[PDB]
Amino acid sequence: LPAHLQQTFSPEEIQFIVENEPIKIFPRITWQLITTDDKALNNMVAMRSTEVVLWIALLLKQQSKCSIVAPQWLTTKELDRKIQYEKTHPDRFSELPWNWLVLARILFNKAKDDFHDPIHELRGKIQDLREIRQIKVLKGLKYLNESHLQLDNLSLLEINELRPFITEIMDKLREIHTASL
Amino acid sequence: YYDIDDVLADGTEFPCKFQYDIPGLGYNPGRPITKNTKLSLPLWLARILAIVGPVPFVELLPPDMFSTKVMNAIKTDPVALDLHSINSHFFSLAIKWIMLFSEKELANVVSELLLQRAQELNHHASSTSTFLLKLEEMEKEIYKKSHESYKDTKRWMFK
Amino acid sequence: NTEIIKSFKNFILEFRLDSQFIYRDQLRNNILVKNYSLTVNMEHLIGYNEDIYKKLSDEPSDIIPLFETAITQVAKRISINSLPTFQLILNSNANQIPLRDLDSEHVSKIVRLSGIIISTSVLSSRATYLSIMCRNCRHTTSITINNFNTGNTVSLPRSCNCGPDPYIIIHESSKFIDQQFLKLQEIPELVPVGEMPRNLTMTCDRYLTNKVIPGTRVTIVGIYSIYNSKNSGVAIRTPYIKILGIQSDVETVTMFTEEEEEEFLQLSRNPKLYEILTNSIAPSIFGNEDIKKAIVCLLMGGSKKILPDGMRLRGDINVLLLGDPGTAKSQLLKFVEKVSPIAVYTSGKGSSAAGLTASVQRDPMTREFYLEGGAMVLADGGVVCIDEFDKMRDEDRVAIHEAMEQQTISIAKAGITTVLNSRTSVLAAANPIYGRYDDLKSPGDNIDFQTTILSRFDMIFIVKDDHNEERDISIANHVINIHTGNANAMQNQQEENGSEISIEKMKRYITYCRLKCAPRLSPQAAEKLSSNFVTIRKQLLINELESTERPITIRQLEAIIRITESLAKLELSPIAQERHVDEAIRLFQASTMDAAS
Amino acid sequence: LLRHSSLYDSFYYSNYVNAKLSLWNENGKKRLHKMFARMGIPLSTAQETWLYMDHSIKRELGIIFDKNLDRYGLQDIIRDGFVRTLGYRGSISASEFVEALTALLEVGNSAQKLTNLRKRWVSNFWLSWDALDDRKVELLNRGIQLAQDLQRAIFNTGVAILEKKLIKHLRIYRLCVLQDGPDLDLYRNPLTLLRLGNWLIECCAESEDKQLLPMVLASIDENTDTYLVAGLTPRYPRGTKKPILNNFSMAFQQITAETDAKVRIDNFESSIIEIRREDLSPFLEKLTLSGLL
Amino acid sequence: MYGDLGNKLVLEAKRTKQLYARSNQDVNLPMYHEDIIRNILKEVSNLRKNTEYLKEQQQLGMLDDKVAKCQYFVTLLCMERNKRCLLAYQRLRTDILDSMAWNNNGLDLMSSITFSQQDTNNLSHQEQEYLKEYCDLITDLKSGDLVDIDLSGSLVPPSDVFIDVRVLKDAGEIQTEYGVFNLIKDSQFFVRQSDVERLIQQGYLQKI
Amino acid sequence: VSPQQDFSDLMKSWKNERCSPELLPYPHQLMKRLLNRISMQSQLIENISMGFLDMQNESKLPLLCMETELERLKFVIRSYIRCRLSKIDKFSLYLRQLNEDENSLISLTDLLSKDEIKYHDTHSLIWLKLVNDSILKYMPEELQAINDTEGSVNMIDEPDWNKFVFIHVNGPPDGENEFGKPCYTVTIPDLKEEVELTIGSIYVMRYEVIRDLLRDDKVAL
Ligand SMILES: Nc1ncnc2c1ncn2[C@@H]1O[C@H](COP(=O)(O)OP(=O)(O)OP(=O)(O)O)[C@@H](O)[C@H]1O
Repeated sequence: LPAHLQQTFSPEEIQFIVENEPIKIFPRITWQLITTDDKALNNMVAMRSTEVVLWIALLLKQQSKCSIVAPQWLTTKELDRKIQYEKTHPDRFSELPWNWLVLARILFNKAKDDFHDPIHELRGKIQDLREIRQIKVLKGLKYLNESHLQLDNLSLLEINELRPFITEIMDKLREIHTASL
Repeated sequence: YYDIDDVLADGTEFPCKFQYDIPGLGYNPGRPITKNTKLSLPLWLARILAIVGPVPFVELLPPDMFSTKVMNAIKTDPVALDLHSINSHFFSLAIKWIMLFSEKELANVVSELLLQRAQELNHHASSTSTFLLKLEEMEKEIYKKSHESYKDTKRWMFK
Repeated sequence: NTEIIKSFKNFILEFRLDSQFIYRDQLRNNILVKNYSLTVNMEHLIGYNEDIYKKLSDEPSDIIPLFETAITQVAKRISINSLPTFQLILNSNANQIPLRDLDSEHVSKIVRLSGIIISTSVLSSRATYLSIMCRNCRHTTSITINNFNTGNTVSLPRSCNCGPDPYIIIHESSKFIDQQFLKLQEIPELVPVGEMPRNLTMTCDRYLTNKVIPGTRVTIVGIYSIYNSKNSGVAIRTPYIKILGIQSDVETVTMFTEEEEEEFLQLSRNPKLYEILTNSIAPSIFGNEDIKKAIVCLLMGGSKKILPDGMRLRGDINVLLLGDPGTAKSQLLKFVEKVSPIAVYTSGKGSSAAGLTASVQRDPMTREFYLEGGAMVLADGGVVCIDEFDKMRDEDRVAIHEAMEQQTISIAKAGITTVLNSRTSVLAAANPIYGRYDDLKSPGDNIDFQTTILSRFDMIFIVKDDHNEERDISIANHVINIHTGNANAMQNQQEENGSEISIEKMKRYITYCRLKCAPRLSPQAAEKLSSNFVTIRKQLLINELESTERPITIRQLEAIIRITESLAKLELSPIAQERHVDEAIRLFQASTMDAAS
Repeated sequence: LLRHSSLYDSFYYSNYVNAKLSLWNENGKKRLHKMFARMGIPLSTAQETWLYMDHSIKRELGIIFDKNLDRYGLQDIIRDGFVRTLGYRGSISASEFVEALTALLEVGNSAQKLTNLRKRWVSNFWLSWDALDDRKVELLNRGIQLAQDLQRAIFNTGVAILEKKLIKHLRIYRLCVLQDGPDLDLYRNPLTLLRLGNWLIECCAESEDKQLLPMVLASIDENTDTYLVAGLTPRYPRGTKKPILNNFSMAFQQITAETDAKVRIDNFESSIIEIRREDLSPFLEKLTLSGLL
Repeated sequence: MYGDLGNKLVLEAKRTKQLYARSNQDVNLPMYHEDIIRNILKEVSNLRKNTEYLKEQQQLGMLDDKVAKCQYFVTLLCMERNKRCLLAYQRLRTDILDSMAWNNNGLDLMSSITFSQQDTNNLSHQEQEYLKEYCDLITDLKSGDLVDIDLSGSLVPPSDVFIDVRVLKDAGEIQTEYGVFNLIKDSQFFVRQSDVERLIQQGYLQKI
Repeated sequence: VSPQQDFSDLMKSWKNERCSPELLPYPHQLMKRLLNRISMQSQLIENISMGFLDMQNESKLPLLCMETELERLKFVIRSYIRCRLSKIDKFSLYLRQLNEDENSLISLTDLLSKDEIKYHDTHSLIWLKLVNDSILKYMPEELQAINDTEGSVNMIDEPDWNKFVFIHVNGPPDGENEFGKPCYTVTIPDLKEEVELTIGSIYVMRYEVIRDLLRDDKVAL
């Protein structure tokens, strides 16, 4: 019986559904994992990719006997092609990794000393995308028709933030359209 | 719904009058009220007393200052307007009006209003003499729970 | 320069402390709500480079415009035309040389001051974007005038046979900025030998104007540039201050944060406010419990009813003291001046009582009259303080009768006759006919003739001079504690930090709790005061059979209903109670029998 | 505390450096106004003339402090030093940084009152250990502003007791009993007292070719005459050839064994003990004869 | 004009929500308005005796007039307009103490409902049979699940295993289970996450 | 029936509830397949830690990952059964009216488990014993049963049945039943044109235009 945050999600558990998706690591060390969703191995060979779930790997970096590899789109030489397909298209945003904003925040707290130059370069190439997305959403909701919108590439964070007002601000106008007759 | 907000919004008024003569007076002697007499009516009885007859007892006298004097004022510029000093609740009073009367004319004119008024309240939500806050009076439930959404979402996103 | 500019668009979009990224995250947050302004906070700027500061702090005007253009371009970028130019607000805290550096090195250098603004002026207009036409060939240009050396930065040129000055100022495509010419006065405590103070002049911009009312301490940062007006001997000029940021103290129009009332709501839940303020108001006053309760209800006030007909009820109180010298009737009054939001201290002589309300004069431009001064036009909401209600024999009585009980003056002089509003609250402390023998004779002769001034006031204390040989030694113990040793600076930091309230928190506090809750007394409590009053007039008329005359009338009875409304503003309850109202008459019944003695 | 504060303020504890030379109150404001007064110091951009404009002015100090080599011989100023930065937010060195930690350990808040006093210092200790990471910033400056007034506060009675002339050279040590001046309450905690002696060992840091013995002070604030008395160490004027440690703790075992009428060693450091008022006067009488150096 | 005091009742009912739900999670429920609800109980008392006079004359006097018919409606319609308010204030009263039936639904000294709102322990102790009922009806629901899943809080998701925790305002020896932690004054802890949830909601360990 | 498959379905069948206007059938069958599992793996790590106690008259990894995992899965069902209680409380007068007279739906085992209908009938009883003796002493003889006859119809239902919810379309691509041009989607409003979904585009809709397509989990929330 919370009665506090019931219609929506707090931002302390939208990260909880994305931490249970796997990425690739660089192992170091040599049964050990009977977690019922485990994929335990034997003596593990280094210099080899393996799709491991993220939350144990964050715990594995606390004891510091492994190293993460960045995903394939995490360089500044790669997001530059994203910022031109949108500047020519005020229609929508094209190509998104769908969980990007909650991914980088975990990947900067305690995952800063891993990749070659994330600091002073990547956060410039992120916060621009945090607003160019939301500049587009301000043009979007002014175009509100009846019971029909078109969102294509929206993050889990922004969909948790447009949510708690856009429901009842059109539900309240659903009365005067329907109950007129 | 145990109606925590709207029965007080149904505690408001209407000026209206009669078609017959009844000795039921609680408003003071001379118990038969003479007909065609203007009487202030609360919402709860008068919503159904204009229903029970064929020809009902009461006469619906429209408070047409809610129908001509402000309908052009809300047509002009919905960025700063009295939604408030004329109705402490504009909304459900507009709802329960349009059920009994069913006029499709002003059914359009608030459908333009609410998206335009909310067009402030989204993009105004990023972070005084006797009555004069009242421009921001009938918006309190509307946006304040959305204000706590943007507040805490920064606080996880930062340290 | 362009190179310099390249060194600011590349700096105010990636400056940050550790992962907060702040200056993009407020510029966006200031383009949604229309303000178009920055707060650079120059001491926080220094993290780039001391050189780029030093190209600023040694040379002016050029730096402000280059910075403004860079910010406008970044603002333009954070969008995709209706785009205005911005304005800057700088602030630092080095130290305030008060009014002493005048010409030596502080010409066109950044400076920080402190003063009290006294005199506002009406608004005006200067232009910032123009469109200019020629007579001969219908040429069309556009010239922007941003920053200043006042006018005559650059003039209209001659280029487009062709006659000179061929150009005109149309009014169809233009923008405008407003100036102020408000006048700064020195804070009157820090130039002490024997001299009168001086004054300067200052102008400003629209998005930081109308932020001051006269009667406040302000701190102010700006430039010391020089204009020259030809309406005195050597070719001289005049000084003035172009100002940048009034990052002053509070206003002393109710917008503020939420944590300011969080502790206030956490304090008001504790029901110990009324007994703790009597200690915590005046930390250097030996007791005086009955008077101390009256000052906190004077500062808060009641309400104002504009009930559905023409008339109204004067919802406020006005206390009055009188008593022997040496019994704190005077030194208490400087104490209420700092704690008030607005307070005026004209406490002497009445000061030519016609000049207390309003004054006119011949004005040098256009040889005209209008209305300029007054001691009551500036004191609305707050409280005035005066003294010596005996030896103002000329016209003090005729100047406060209309000023009180309706607060609606109108000047009948040579120009206007307008009923300007007033919501004032008066306070005074006088002397009887040398104190002692007045209280050892027939108990009249306090004000020598008139009772009509006494019936306009309601609450009257009368102190006296006993000879209690026990508590006085504690008073003689009390004064040597404060006067030297200064242990009350260390005692009222080791009893205050969990229990008492400091002197500056109340100035934060009273302006919030007045301007929010509109209270009303309890409707079933009306049986109490009506049953109370009918014996008080009987207690009155039991005395007049003794050949005794004078003063009690009905105006004090509608003052007690404001007194019980006062503590309801303190507790911020919208309804009153009976534990509420019985303590209020407990204060007044200790000043009902004063008419008997 | 220079890069935090105002090169002005040296105005107080440059007379400490002249207490490190010869003087504290008499002639200093007559003396100091040439060397540390290259201007009557301008307060126009002064917050960045000890931050930024000192690029030219403290480099002039870089060429003053070799022509102030001879000017008074005052060479307890040149030191190699060490510094840290942050990337932004201004530099902070490690000399002033230990000064903030000592002062912040102080403030930041029969015989039954001691429990509510013994539990205070442990609690305000805890709001300093957390101050070593960037997870807190905005209370590190609180110790900075509480640094440069408590030193003004501790001086405000040190100049009083020095002109009281109540330092009595008996035979070997010098006895000073601060009975009651003003502002007595800041001496319950012992960490201010060693600093007070650290200023008081330097007023007697003139030549003093004979009698190089430190002092013993005395103060009281509360009931039953607690009297947290303490001793100091003598100091060399940087010329240890003879590493003098202490002579008092040897004698402290004696008087805690002989009289045995309200003497205590309950406080932790052996250099600080407690004593009763009617026993502190015969305390020294067993000390003036027992020569244990 | 007739049900006027109910509008006054529901207006001060609104302030009970805005005090609690806007500020924080501590309830501090104001008061039950027995003085106020006795007035509407007084007015409904006269109103029910008003109709039984006209319930008596309807066979003897006007003989059930259509004019007299709607006279029963105005006496009817005032009842539910009153009956709407006098339970709406009753529900919003009792639907906020369920917080206390959930945040402190049994962690330590559960049956101690004391040192809490004793001045309004004529309000709530007179409704404690409901409170006790909820209490007992939540105890078996802690055991009606055939496997023991905790229901006493822990609503925030976990983050990791190791959390720096301080302590103050507490003394004595607690935590007889899961290893005794020897809780003494102003002591740092640096422990596993899963043992502190029954003390943070207790409010003995202070800061994360 | 792999345990990874037996968990990802649970997470999908938890998030969908958390913005639902009305109740869904409580899938008790899959819960009992894992109600044994949460007891077993606690018992597995119960004794296997004790063997590590008796080896000390090395490894710290394989204990820590087991301990945090199953309680994290225990956290999900901790919220999942409280929101049932947070929904069944208000809806009580409606669902008994669905359960009093015989109709198309019964409060079945796959609708509600044992303890909450033990909760519901008891709590609705003690609710009725608060309004009765403390308030409804002066209740006249037309206001006995708390349910709406006419006038103000709010003692009946939660007819919020066109509240809008964001939808994610996750149709399994097997063509199979292909109708549309990009993929097989359908819609039908009550009044408007039948413009519809395509593959995975996020939309907003009312509830009974989508209540049919959620019995078959081809489209998520
Ligand atoms: N009740 C009191 N408690 C503490 N101090 C008092 C009190 N009454 C007077 N004093 C002290 O008297 C000192 C000087 O007062 P001052 O000379 O202004 O008195 P005064 O104006 O003659 O008295 P009065 O206002 O009655 O004429 C002040 O420093 C004040 O502390």
